[PDB]
Formats: sequence, C-alpha cells, structure tokens
Amino acid sequence: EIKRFGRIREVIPLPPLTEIQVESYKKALQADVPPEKRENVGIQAAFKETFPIEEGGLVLDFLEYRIGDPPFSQDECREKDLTYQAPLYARLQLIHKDTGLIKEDEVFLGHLPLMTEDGSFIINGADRVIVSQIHRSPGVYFTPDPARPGRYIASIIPLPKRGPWIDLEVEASGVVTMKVNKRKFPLVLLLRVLGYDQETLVRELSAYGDLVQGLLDEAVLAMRPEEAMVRLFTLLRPGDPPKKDKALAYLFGLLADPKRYDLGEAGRYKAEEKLGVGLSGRTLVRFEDGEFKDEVFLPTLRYLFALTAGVPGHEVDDIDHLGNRRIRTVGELMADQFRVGLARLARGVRERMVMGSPDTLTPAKLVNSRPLEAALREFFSRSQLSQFKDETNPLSSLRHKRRISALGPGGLTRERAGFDVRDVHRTHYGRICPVETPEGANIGLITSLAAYARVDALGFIRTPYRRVKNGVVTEEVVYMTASEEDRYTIAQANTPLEGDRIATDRVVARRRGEPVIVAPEEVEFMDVSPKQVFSLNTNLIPFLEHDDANRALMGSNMQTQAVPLIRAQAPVVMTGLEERVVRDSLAALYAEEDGEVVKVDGTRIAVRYEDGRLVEHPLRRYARSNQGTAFDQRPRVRVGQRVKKGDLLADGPASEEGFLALGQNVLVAIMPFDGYNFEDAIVISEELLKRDFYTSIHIERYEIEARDTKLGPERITRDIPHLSEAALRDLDEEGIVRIGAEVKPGDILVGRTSFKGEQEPSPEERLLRSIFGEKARDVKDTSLRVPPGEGGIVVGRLRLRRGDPGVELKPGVREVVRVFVAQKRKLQVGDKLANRHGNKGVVAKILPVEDMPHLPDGTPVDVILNPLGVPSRMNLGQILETHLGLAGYFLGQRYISPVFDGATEPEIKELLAEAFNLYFGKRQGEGFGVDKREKEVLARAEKLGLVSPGKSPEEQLKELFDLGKVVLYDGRTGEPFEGPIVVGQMFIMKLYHMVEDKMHARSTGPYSLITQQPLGGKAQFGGQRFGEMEVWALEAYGAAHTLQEMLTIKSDDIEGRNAAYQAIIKGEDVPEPSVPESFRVLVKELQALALDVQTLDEKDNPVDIFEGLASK
Amino acid sequence: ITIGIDDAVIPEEKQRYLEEADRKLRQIEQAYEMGFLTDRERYDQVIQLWTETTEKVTQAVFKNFEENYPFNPLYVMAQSGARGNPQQIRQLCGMRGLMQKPSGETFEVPVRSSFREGLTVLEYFISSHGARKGGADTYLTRKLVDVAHE
Amino acid sequence: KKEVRKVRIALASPEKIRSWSYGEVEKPETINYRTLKPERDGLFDERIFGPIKDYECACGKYKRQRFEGKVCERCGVEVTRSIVRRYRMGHIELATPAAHIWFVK
Amino acid sequence: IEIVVRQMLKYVEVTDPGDSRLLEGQVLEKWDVEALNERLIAEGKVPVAWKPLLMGVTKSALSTKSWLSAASFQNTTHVLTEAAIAGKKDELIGLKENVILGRLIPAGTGSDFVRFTQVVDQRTLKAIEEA
Amino acid sequence: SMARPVSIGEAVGVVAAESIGEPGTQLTMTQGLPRVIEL
Amino acid sequence: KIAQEPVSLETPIGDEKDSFYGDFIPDENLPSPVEAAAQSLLSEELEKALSKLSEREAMVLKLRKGLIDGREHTLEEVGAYFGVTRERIRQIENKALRKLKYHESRTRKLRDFLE
Amino acid sequence: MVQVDGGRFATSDLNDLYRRLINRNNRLKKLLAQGAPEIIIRNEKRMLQEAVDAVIDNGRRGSPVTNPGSERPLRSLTDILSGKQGRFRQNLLGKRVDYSGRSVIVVGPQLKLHQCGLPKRMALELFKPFLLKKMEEKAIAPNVKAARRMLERQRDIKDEVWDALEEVIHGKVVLLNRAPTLHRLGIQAFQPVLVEGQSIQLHPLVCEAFNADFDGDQMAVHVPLSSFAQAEARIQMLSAHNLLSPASGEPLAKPSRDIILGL
Amino acid sequence: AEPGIDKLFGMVDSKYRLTVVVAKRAQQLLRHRFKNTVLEPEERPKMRTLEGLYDDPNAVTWAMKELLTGRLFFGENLVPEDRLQKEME
Ligand SMILES: [Mg+2]
Ligand SMILES: [Zn+2]
Repeated sequence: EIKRFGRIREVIPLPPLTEIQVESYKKALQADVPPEKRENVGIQAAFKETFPIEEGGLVLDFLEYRIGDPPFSQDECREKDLTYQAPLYARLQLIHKDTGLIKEDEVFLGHLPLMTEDGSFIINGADRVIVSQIHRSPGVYFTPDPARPGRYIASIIPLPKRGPWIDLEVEASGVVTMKVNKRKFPLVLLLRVLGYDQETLVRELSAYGDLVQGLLDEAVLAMRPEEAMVRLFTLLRPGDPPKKDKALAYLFGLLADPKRYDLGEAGRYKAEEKLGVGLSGRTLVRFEDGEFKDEVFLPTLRYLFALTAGVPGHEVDDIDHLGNRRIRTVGELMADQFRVGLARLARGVRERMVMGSPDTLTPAKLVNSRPLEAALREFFSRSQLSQFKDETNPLSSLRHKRRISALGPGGLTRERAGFDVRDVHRTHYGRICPVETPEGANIGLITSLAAYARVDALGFIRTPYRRVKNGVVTEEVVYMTASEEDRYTIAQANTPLEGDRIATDRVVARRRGEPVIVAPEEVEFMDVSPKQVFSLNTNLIPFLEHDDANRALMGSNMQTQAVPLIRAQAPVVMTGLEERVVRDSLAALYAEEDGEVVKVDGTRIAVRYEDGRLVEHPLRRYARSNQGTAFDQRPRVRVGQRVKKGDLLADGPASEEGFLALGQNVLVAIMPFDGYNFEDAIVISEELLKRDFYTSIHIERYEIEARDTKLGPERITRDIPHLSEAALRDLDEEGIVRIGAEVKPGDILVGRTSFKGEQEPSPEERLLRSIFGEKARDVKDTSLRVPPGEGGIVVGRLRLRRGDPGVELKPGVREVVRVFVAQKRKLQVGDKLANRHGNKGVVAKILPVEDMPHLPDGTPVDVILNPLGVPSRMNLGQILETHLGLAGYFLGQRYISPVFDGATEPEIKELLAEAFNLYFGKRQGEGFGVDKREKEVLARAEKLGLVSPGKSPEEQLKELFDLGKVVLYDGRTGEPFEGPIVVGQMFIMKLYHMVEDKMHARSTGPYSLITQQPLGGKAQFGGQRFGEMEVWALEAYGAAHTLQEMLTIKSDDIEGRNAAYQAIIKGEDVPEPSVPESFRVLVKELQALALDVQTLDEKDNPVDIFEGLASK
Repeated sequence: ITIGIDDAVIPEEKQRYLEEADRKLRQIEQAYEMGFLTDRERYDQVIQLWTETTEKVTQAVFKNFEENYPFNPLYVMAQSGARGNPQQIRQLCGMRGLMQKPSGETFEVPVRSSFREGLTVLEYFISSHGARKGGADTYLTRKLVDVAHE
Repeated sequence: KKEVRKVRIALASPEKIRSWSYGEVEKPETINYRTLKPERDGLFDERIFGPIKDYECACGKYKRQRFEGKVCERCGVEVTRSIVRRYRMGHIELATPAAHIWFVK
Repeated sequence: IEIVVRQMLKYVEVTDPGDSRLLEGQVLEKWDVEALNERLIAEGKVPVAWKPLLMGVTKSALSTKSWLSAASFQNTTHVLTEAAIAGKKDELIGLKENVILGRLIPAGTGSDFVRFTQVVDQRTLKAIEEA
Repeated sequence: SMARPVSIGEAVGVVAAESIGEPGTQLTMTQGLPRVIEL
Repeated sequence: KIAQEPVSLETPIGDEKDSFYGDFIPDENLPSPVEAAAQSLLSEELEKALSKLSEREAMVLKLRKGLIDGREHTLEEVGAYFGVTRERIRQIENKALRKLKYHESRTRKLRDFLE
Repeated sequence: MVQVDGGRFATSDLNDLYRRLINRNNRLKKLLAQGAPEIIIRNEKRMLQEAVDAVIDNGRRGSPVTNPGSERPLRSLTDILSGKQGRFRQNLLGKRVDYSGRSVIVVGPQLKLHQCGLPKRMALELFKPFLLKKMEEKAIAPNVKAARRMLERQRDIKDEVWDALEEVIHGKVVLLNRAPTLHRLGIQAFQPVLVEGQSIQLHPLVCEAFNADFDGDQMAVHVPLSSFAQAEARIQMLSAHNLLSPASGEPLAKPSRDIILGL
Repeated sequence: AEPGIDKLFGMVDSKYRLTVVVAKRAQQLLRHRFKNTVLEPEERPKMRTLEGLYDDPNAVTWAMKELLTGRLFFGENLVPEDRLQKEME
C-alpha cells in the first residue's frame, strides 16, 4: 500500500553506484587479463615506463607481472590488524648486450593492497577508502593576456612531473616569445630546430594579418637547426658550456623524450580535439632520422594567431569548465605512486651495478621489495586522499566512495583555495552535486558525484541525455562530457510529452547553461531526470523544490550521520531511491539466482537454486563498524519461500524490507511548548523510549598488551594483589572478563600485573602494613579497566599469545587481549535529531505521555517541533512532508514523491479530505459528536478567518484538516490549545555521537612531560582548552585571579596545583602561587642563553624568585 | 501558534504583477529591436524591471497579511521580531527573485516561483551559484588586542 | 617577601654565568646503560643539579627530611627536594672563547 | 574606536635630541618623551624635539617599549639582543607583559588602584588599636 | 554594560578590541571589512 | 633492544606545527596533586595515631620502621638507645602495635591508604 | 631523558647539542696539552664555535646538525623561545586547565537567569576535592582518603553524598564558555543546579550573547577555585549582572523567539 | 543569588574594589571558621536542608551580607599589614 506520484518516468536506472571505485581499480590491476594482452595502462604502464633500464652491459626487461593470492581473508585481516594484500611478482630477464647472456626469473617486488567488492580497502585491519581527486586536465589552453588587453596567450600543459609548463605570448614589441622554466625567447629559435624555413612558415600562416611579421627573425631563420639548437641551449640552460651533444640531449629529454615528457592520453585527445589535427604519440615533438619533427607547436600557434585575429570557431578555455578538469580515480592514484616506488627501485638497481661482480648478477640480488613496499604503504596509510572509511550506515559508505576532493597531494590547499574553484560552475549540472558539500573550511573543495554521473576512461564526468529528433524523444541515451554538452540545445526533463512526443509550443531548454525558451524543432537533447542534477543524499529529500539549498545541504549531510536503529523504518514519504541505495551499498543480502528457501535462522539463510547448488548465506550479526555502530543483518524470508534472482533475503543495518531506513516515522506536532523547544530544541514523548524507538546498538573494542619489561614480564592473570572476591566475580580462570557480564566504568576487563620496580616501601608504608599485617606484593595492579562514561555487556573476546601458531606480534609484547562491549542506547536528553530537510535539534525534555498534547481520540503526539525554526530557514518541504504524513497516518499508506516531480498541493488536500472522512466517520460510528472544546477552537479559527463562516462543525473541522491542522488537547489541563495545530508524520533520524562529544569532566589527572599541562589518561579525562580568546574575555571582565588560576594553578604550575589541592582537601582557601612556574622556566631558559634576567621589585633591588632552591 | 503550508499565503496581485512585468519585458525587447536601446541599457532596464517588481510582490505579501490575516504566523513572527525578515518571507510567499551568477553581474531571468509553489530544476541549480557564495563568505580582534591591551 | 615589579635583561659575564652554576658538566655521558642512574660528571649528575628523589641522596645514607641541607660524604649529593632539578644550572668551561651567535649573526 | 585609533599615533620620531641621550630619527612613545622633557625643563636643560608619527595597529604593536611583549612577536632574537645590550627594564604596565610572566594582570582586581584595599571588623580594629 | 561611570581598573583596551572585532564576521552587504583593515 | 637510539621528544606529530611527541607523554615520575596530598595525609594520620601511645612506645616504632633517619633499626640499636634489652624492645613494639590496631578498629582512618 | 612504553628511551635535542659541545671542548683540551700543531688546533676551534652556536641557534649559520637517520634539525635554545611553540607564546596562547568539563547543551527554561543546569556526574567530578572534605565533615567517611575510596570503588552514590555535593555547590558559581569567545560575554558565570541527564542546561536569555543554538552546540564548564576567583566570578561575571552590551549599552539579555511571540 | 548587588556597587568607587573587599573578608571568615563574623544569629544566612537549616557554608555570601550591614570598614593603608593578621588570631 504505497502510492507513487510523478509524471516523469526515467528511461534508464542509476549507474552502478560504486563504479568509480570498483571499475577504476579493476582497470588498473588487469588481474583477469593475460599479461600478453594487457592494455599498457595502469599498473603495467608503470613497468613499461620504468623498464628497460641499461647502463658493464645490463638490460633488465619486463615480461609478465602476476598478482599473488591473499595470505589471509578480509575478516582475519581486520581481526589481525593487517593490510589485506596479495604478493606481486614480475618476470625480469637480464641481458648482457656485449656478451649475449640471458637470465630469466620471477622476483618478489612488493605487496599490493586489494580492493573489496563494495569498493574499499583494509589497511592494518581498518576499513579505508580512496577518494577521487579533481585536477586540471592536460592539453593546450588559450586565456586572455592579463597585462595586454589586446591579445591572448597560449599554454601547453602536460601531466605533473611529466614535462614543464609552456607559455606562448606576444610581447609589446610584437615578437612572439615562449616562456619555459622562467625563461623567455622567440618562437622561431625553437621552430628552426624543428626544421621550419621562413618559406613554409609564411604561406600556411599568412592569412592571420600582420601576425607573422612578429614571428620573423631573419638572423635566426638564417642559421641551421644545428646552431639554433645550441643557441636555444645557451638561453634556457646557460650554466654548462654549450656543447652540441649536450644541447641535443637536453632538448630531447625536455620536449621529445616520451618517458621524461608524457602529455596525458586525455590531454592528447584534448589537444587533438581542440586544435583540429591528428597526433600519434603524446609528445610535443618527435626525433626521426636525426632531426626534430614538430607535432604540436604549429597547430597551437595557428590556433593562437587565429583567435587573436577574430576568426569564428575559436574561443578562450574556461578554467573551471568541467571539460578542462578531470578526475583521478583510485587506479590512477595508486599506479602513479606505484611508478614512484619503481623510480626508487630504479636507483636500487642502478647503484647495485657499479659494485659486486658485474659479469654475473642475478636480478634477485639486484632488486629488493623494500622500495615498492614502502611506496604503496605510504599511499594507503598517509595520503590525505585515503582516510578512515565512514561506515556509520550503509548510505555513509556509498557516499564516501563517491566523494570528489580538490585537496590532496598534487591538489589544492585551503589557504590558496580562494573562491573560483570553491564555486558552482555551470558545467557542474548533471555531473557534480550543487548542494552536497561540507559546511566549514572545505566548502566547494570536497563535493559528491551526481546520481546519474559517470567518469569516463579519460577521467571526465559525463551525464545522460535523451536524443530528440523533430520534437520526438528517443529511447537512445548518450553520456556527454561538459565540452560536448555546450554543443547542443538540451531541454528540461519536465517538458510536457504526449506519449513520447512534445506537447507545448514553448520548451524550456539550455544552451551552454543558459535558460532559453525554444520550439520543439530546436531541441536535440533532453534531460533524463531531475535526479541527475543532485547527489544520492540530496535525491533522498522529498519536496526538495520547497527547501532552500542551504538547509538542504544540511539535510544531505546529516543522513550520512544517522545511526542504524533497532526498529528502523523507511520514511512514510519517500523519493524512490531508498531501495537502490541499500542495493548498491552491499549491506543487505540478495538471492544469487532463482530458488527456494530451505533454512532461516538468525545466523544463516540456506537456499537451493536452479542449478541444483545449495548455498547457505552467513548473516553478519552485531559486527563493529569503524564508528562503533552495529552492523547487523536480519532475515526477511520464510522457509519454503520461492524467491527470484535479486530478491531480498536479509535486511542490513538501516534497511526495512530493502528500503533505506535511517530513522523513525513519528507523530509530530508543530507548536511552541513552554520553552523546552526554544531555539531548535526538541520535546519528545517517553513513549518513544517505551517502544524502543531511536534505540541503537554500539560496540566498542578495548585492548591491553602484556609486555616484556626489563623489570620483568607483565602477566594477564586473575591473581590481582589487593582486590576483593566481588571485584573478580566476572573474571574467568585466566583473568579476562566473561562473555555476557555487565561492565560499568572502573570494572576490570582484562586482569594484568606489573612488577613494581624494586624500591624501598616508605617508612610510613612500612608502619602502615605492620598495623594491618599485610606483606607487600612485588607486583602492582595494571589491569585494563573500563573508562568513565563507557560500559555495557561483554560480547566478544580475543587472545593473541606470542609463541602460538599463526600469530606474530610486536617485539617485547608477550600477548594482547581484546574485549568487545556492546550497549543499547535509547534516546536521551542531549541526543541530536534531524530530518532530511535540514531541521536540527537536541532532545531537551522527555515528557510523560500524560503531559503530551493529544488528539480528541486520546492519541498523543510523539515529538513537538517549534515553528520558529522554519521561517528564517525556508525549508517548507518538512511542512509538506508533515501534511502528507497526516494523510498516510489515517489512510495507512506510504508515499513516493520524487524530487521536482512529486505530490502537488491539490493531490495532498484530496488525501487529507479522504482521511478526514475516515477519522471523523469512525468517530461518529462510535457515537460521538463534535466536542465542546473543538467548537471552542472552531470559534476562533473563524474569528481570524481560517474556516468559512456559516458551515457546520464537521465541515469546519474538515476545512482545518485539509489545511493540515487539527484540534489538539493539552494533556496537562484537558483544555485545548487556542489555535489549530498542524500535526502529522515526519521522518526523523538520530545522528551519530562521536566519542569526544560525550560528557567530559576533570578535576585532577595526568600532566604532560615537557609542558606540565593537563593530559587525558585511562582513568581521567583531559582538561578543556582555555585559549587566548578566553584570556581576553577574562581580561575584559578584569577578573585577574580567575585568569591567574587558569594560567598557573589549573595548568602547568606544579607547586601551585599541589598547594591548591591540599588547601581544598583541608577546607582551606586555595593560596596564590608566590612565583608561578611559567615565570621560573622563562628565566632559566633565558639564563641558558647567557642573558642575565633580573627580577626587581618596587625599589629596583633583586628579588630571588627561587627561594633557597637555586640560589647557592 | 503553528505553521502550515497555507500560512505562506500568496497574494493574488502577484499574478498580475508578473504579467505586467512580461508586458514591460517585451516592451523593452521591442525598443531593443528598433534601436532605441543599446544592449547595456536594455539589460539595465530588465534588471530594474525585476528589481521593483520584486519589491511590488513583497509589499503585496505584507499588505495582504496586514489587511486580511493579521494573526498569520509568518507575519506575526516577522512583525514582532520573533523570527524572519521581509526578504525571507518574500521567498516563501511571493517570488524568490533575481539571482546572481558566479561572475557577479545579476541574472536576467528571475525565479518567479516561491518556496511554497516550488522551484524548478533550473531555478534551483541557478540559485546554488549564489547560495554557495554566501556559504563560502561565511584576526582583527587579535591585532586590536595587541595594540590596545595596555 | 617583596613583590617583583620590574624585569631587566642584560648581558651575563663569565663570572655571573659561573655564579648560576652548581658545577661544571665535564663529560658527555648521561645515564649508565645498565643502572640507568646518572653518570658522575655528565649532564644529569645529581652531584650538581640536585637529587632525583625527595630528601634522599644517591647512595641512600641520608634519606629523611631532618637531614635537609646535608651534602652526602660519598655521594656529593644534597638531600633536599628533587624539584631543584628544574631550576639548578650547570656550565661548560670552554678551552678557548666562543662568540655568542646572536651578537654576531 | 577612539581608544584604538589613539594607539595608532602614540609613537614619535625625534628631530632634535636636545640635551638627552636620544638620537635623531629614533622612534619612541609620546608618553615617554613627555615624561622625559618635563624632567629636562626642570633640570634647566633643553627638551627633545619630535614630530608626530602614524602607524597602523600592527606596526604600532611591534614598536612597543616592553621587551617581553615585543619578544612575543616573530623576531624574538632581534628583540632580545637589543634589549640585553641596552639593559632594558620592562616596567610591566600592559596586560600582555604580565600574562607572559604569569603575573597577575594590572586590570580589574589586579589594579594598583584597588588591589591593596584592606577590610577589618570592629573587634579586630580595636584589638589592633591597642598596639 | 552598567549605564554608570566606568570603574577604575576596567580593561577598556581589551573591551574595545572585542567590541570592534566581534561583528567582523557580520560585515558583508561596498568596501566592508577590507576597508576597516585599510583604516 | 639496546642498539636503538632514543626518540626525540621534539619529534613532530601530524602536519600541524603545534605539537611535539613529548607534548602527549605523561609524567610518570612526578606525583599528582592527589598523590602528593595522600602521602601528606598519611604522614599526618600516622602522627595522630602514634599520639595515642607513650612517647617511648612511639619512638620505638619510629626507630624500628625508619621514620627517624630512613633505616629500620634492629632490636639491638633501639635497645642501646633506650638502655634496655632486645626482648624489652620487642614487647614495647608489640604492645604499641596492638594499641594502634585497637584505635584503628575504632577510627578506621588508616584502613585505606592500603592500596 | 625518560623511557616511554616499550622500554625505548626518549630525550631532548638540547642534550645531543650539549653532548656535541662537551665532546669537542674536551678534545680541544687534550689537544692543547699534547702540544698539537696549529692546523689541528684551528680546526677544533672552528668546530668548537660551530658547536656553541648550534646549541644557541642551530641552523642560523651553516647546515643544521641532525641526528643519524633523519633530516630534522635539532631544536636549539632559540627555537625554545622563538616561534609559535616558544615560551613567549605559551602563556599568551592559553592552556589546558584542571577543574573543567564539557557537554552538549540543552535549553532548560525553568532556570533563573543566574542559574545553569549541571549534570550530577559532571558536578561530582568538577568539585571532587570539595566533596571529599565535606564527606568528612558530615561523618560520611572517616577522612578525605576514606571519602575518595568510597567514590572511586563503590559506583553506588548514596543520597548522603548527593546532599554533600549540594552543600559544596551552594552559592558557588561555575563558568560557562561557548567557542568562539568573541566578546567577554562568551564566558558567563552561573549558579549550578544539579540535573538529571548528560547535558548542561543553559538559560535561554543568554543564548544571544553566547550565540548558542540547541542543535548540537557544546559548552565548557570551569569552576573558579579560590574565594577571589569566586568573588569576581559572582560580582562581575554573573550572567544576571551583565544585562547590557559593553559595545553599545543596549540590552543584550532580552526577550527573544517564543518569548516575543507570546507577548 | 546576590541580593542587594546594586547597593554593593554604591558602597565603592570601583566595582573591582568591591570584589577585593568581598574576597579578602571572605578569606578572613574561612581562616577563623566564621567566628569573627559581625552578623547576629538571626541574620546569619541559612541553607534549607532536611535534618534542619544549617549555616550557609559560602564565605563569599557571608562577606556580601556583612558588607550590607555597614558593620565593616574598608580602605587603603587603613591599618599596618603585619599587625593585622598577628592581632586577628
Ligand atoms: Mg550552531
Ligand atoms: Zn649519599
């Protein structure tokens, strides 16, 4: 019972939502591809560039490279805290060119990290994703000259560390110079080296006006290419003597060497596509038969002269235009740092040749795994494009894999981020979400791929459109880049159609991102859907058209922060993407084929498929996510149920029957409430807690090491010296806590003892033990206890002992013990609630069901929301959702209202009317008229003009109900609220609660070593940061002693904090420090620099701030 | 006090105001094909047209509130100073107005839809240019504390 | 007793630098590789910088408060508070003079 | 604003040193050369001639007389050498100076104007008047 | 803040700096904040 | 294990230039304010406990336990101090203890401090 | 120089700078006594000057001295004073402080202007030394050490000690701070009322000054220890004594949002 | 909280001199465990509690209460410093 709105029916589904991660890393590894037929891209092109090297003859070559098999599964890689990787080998043969010797063998080069099915990696047991990067695409560009208002300059740019930037500028003199590596020189000097004469340079280039006359230098056009090459070498490299063998070697490596200059394969397409020529190879110049042969300089000089002349068909390139920016996906980012570790293995080969026995050296002892291993490990563990996977819920992980970052190595920095790149470019339409982006310093830097957006082979983002020929739409879709998009006139997706033919005489369309009304004969493409413009999360916001984009940004971000719930529901009003999100997130479980279910329990689902196979599917139960949220799958099929392929078998976290279930559907009332909902605060009913709504399961891991101390080995044991039998009840035989015990802060989880480091017990300690007849143990309790504010019941245990099979551990560590604790967290005051429209709020008051505002039939609301959080934030979509939820509440139905193609206001009022007949009709059938309190409300609603005068009480109630409003009684008084009050169902999520966001409180704890400032510990929290702006505030108040306590006694003053603690302990007022410790350290650090620092008093006499301590 | 979608009531003088604006719009395109106007002062006559037409519907929104629905929640919150300003109330009831493109010079076609009737995809995307600008735009105390602390 | 109201900074003469010093650090050693105790003429020596334990010399002959101020006969260590190790300075007596680089560069 | 703008011209450049140790072109604070010149006229000696100076808030803060406060900026070494060479006494007048030292700030309850106020009751005032 | 003669000891220097810098994040709607820094 | 050189306390942590290694290391040797008070309360509460004895009873215990000079004096030195036998000192010591145990069973001041 | 976890030692760069100076100075001494030729003596004297000014200002002149196995320059005495982590910036930039806490904030409209809602657990820790003393005075424990053992080893907080905590709190004030502290009203003093839950309850009339919004904002708590600290926290920092703007003199704690809406 | 705070600001020329007076007087109250109070038993501030109404343990509250009675004298150099505490114990 779920109605779908909308006139637009998408002709194609969303792409494989993780194909930006999966297909990239697959294309780079080419695992299932035979090494004979591999396409010379990615991880093999790194070898075919590094090899073959030769420099006493040596020729190591590249034949095959093969992936190994994972030594460990993904689960035991997460359990062991080891990177999920396979060994990488390669067939390297050594050729002695002077002898003819050949020596083949296969050598270990390094461990290659492998990608999972969903599209992430496991590094040191941690799930980890590699975000895509946006950067400037290579090729040739033409921009207007800043310091010359008349002309434009050209720029040839290749891949980074793959050639230098090249500029072509026309000076005020009129001669055309060329800028390379902070050098300037005329173009003909290089053109002479390229084999051009003045006779050829004129005829094909004469038509652009007087521009050739700025290129002609008769003195340079007179010399041979041989002496022009050396004339070039002297200008840009004026260090060494200009020998002609070095001048040739330089220009060859600079512009002609394919391994030292490789303008991108995408940049070569860009150069070929922009200039209208044809380029074989990725260099600017070749080197055939001994002379240089041009490839790019003549076409790009023609385009520059053409553009400066004003010929049509030539334009300036937009810097942000998404045809001039590209995407570095996972495989490209890895294979780039791969060849870096090969260029460092190259040195590890080159230098190993001058030594040893240069006649016979195996490439086994010529090549080491250390260079490449350390290169890939730096990438997956340190690169800012590789960060902790966000798996708060299935939607979180799907979104994280689709992020596009301008930051990272080779990318931008936040200080030099500026605004140009932070902005929304007109080409983002259909490729980059214009609303989903962080709030804070990373605005516009980190974005999200659009729903229908795909990244092509060259790294450019495309979006589908429907081809239309003569006002008739075709089933043919075409993915076009931003450059190809500017070529056509493209109509909006919501243009009225008479069954696949256009209806209106005025079509809304776009030309280079410009709103233009058009006739059905001028349209050649049409948008596929409104969904293609926004990201996944933004497409999950119903009535998005009625939400201002700023709060809709928050609505997109917070769905990523929603914790999975025990009784998680799909929203009452949906957008139609909720099923596909859980499908592509790989958090649920589906049937591999047609078949029948034969076994169903909480741990496994067994089905017999067509092909006769019997497959049992293990259900992951209460597993810990990176953020501590419970990953839990639950069966959704019965025994004997016959399922089709792709049919749901088990729901993952935050999924209800296969639909994204990020929260709960709660009955909301929009009204103030005694200030408990002041400034975004939220009032909730206790009934939510009774029904376990918004209850989540969170699992935290704890860990303790038993180490080898020079004072003696630490021991995991139940024998803890001075401890009660009660404090050890839940400790098993070997000292670690039992599964199923409830642990509260301070309780022991793993018992441990450490040797004291033999010292005399103090005489007071000796007399103390003599009184109580206790003989001192030689060991102290160092057992792992549960930190404050944390707890739950133990659900997992794990022990890794050195000297036992399968496990190797850190040096000096005898064994490690891990304990897993789970807790059920029900909604409480302080928890953060939110809807998909950007409404935020902290639960401020949990109220008894009796105090809650309720309907005449006794039904109480679940949550009270303040209307004051709406007008200045301009998100009327939450109001439309509440109105639609009111209808579906009494109608007992859910709704699908797509973005920009959802439920109209009249369609909603009709449902509201049909719902009133049910609700009010059932009330008459039970024999109850219109209450006298309701008639009291109906009287005022007429005074202000909310109901029409003259109609009956039932009719006025109906006029309120289709306005979305109802009469509501105050559970505290029985009296009604004086005005009608819009109630309904709203989808509300509970947002994630980071560890540092919980309640902290310190009195006294550890202090740092060098600076004596408060430091967090296992038993105590750290102190709050009292920064300089707070110093100014206390100064502004003139509260000197308050500021003096912060800067001394409460922080780094050793004597002061000890004296103050004792003062409070003995009921004494805390004293002031006679001379603070920061003063003392400053003087001694200055005296260390041989500077006499004199501390003088009122009459200039020396004060000794060291009282008999350092005075001699 | 509560807020429902019908509390963002649209004046019936909005329909008349923007059909007058179209009357004056083609009236300016007419004077552009004749030669009476260059492209610049034609564009400036389009911007002023939508600038004062935007103010027209803003006055229409509040005048309808003041004269017909004095206890409307949106109008009461704004007049009392509880929540909202006339610029925000205008985008809810009247028209969201004239937008600004990444370069800086204002857009010719304004968004005629309010948030209650809903923006189109083009209206929504084009507005994201300026919405992100306000977000990106959104030290001195330290330099002043340094100079004057004594 | 009196309250510091001004702070002057000036150059330090050799005899003034030696006035701050509780001894000359004569050796580059720090702590013994086995005992982990400070070496006798090194950078952590208690015979100059102060005791590591409160009111307890390095050998242990005097290890109570009533002995405060007593320098040990065979230690060379004053029994007093270990807090003096943040405050007591030593010095290095150079063979030939060296220029303070601040006043040079 | 007036409090801050006044700080933008609290320094002066010496034109004629007169009978002081000052030199021509030397920059110092107006409130000092006022306190200097009223000692010189009392001594019968010739006062200092200065011209007003205008500094931005940044440049004004760098030019401060206190060496502790000046050292808290980026060129600590240059500040410290010239201060030790001159034997400069930091008088600890501003708030930043004392915060660096860890000294009670000269404002509010730390002001010389109110800090030394005493409080007594009648009994102890009579018991002490017997002294 | 008290609508009365200021007390001696009031750190009006810091207070002035806070009063001026606090709205620095509200100078948007024109020269604006760069003008203030220029001054 | 001994071959490795020490780590620098000034080893930078993270790309941020505002933290060294030693900024996060706790001081394992300096006593906390709670530890410093506990040893003082222990010395105060033991003095108050010993004040329930005769001065010889208390002086014997303070000599036997090292509260005077830091070394446990055997029965011979304490008997030489007081001019009595090793056995007479042992009886004084044992009687002084069970008097302390009696007062401790009634006040319970010293029951904690006991780890 | 101290050993950290794992047994490995951690030391300060200054030690190796001193150590390189002591080594070279001692070599110069036993070269002068051996009567070495001048070319040798001049070399040790150069290395001596290069050792001293590396202790002073490593890197200034010449290549900075580094440890084996790293390119990081050793921290000199000048780097200890100069820079952002230097001693002249340490006090100015602020510090971590004892007797402080943090929590998400909640509206708590029943509060009086001079009041805040403090979670009982947070109060029990913020005022723990005070609680130990009053647990002794009220015979709840024999002495302060026995009171600490009760709180630390029990997890069962009798109504007897909640009354004790209520008595130490009486009259006292805590500081509430929301970042960014833009003016002095970013820090205000309230009298704590013990509250059920994990959230600080903040009076709604002070939300303007703090720029507080109940959408997840967190605030810090600080307890001023001494009587001077209490006196100035109560006299000149109490929220109910700072009603008018220091910038303009206009009311800053004034009716807002629902309050205006109802009136 | 602090009733009569406006009257307390009037007794002094500077609000900060009031804080010094309240704080210093409160310190004397703690040192002598409220024996040196100038308040009569019926104007002693109390604390509403079960098991009876005890005296308010807040010394800052007493000091403000005493100051409102005029029974205290405050000023600079009003009496020698050493002779003050020596004669108050
Ligand atoms: Mg906020
Ligand atoms: Zn000794």
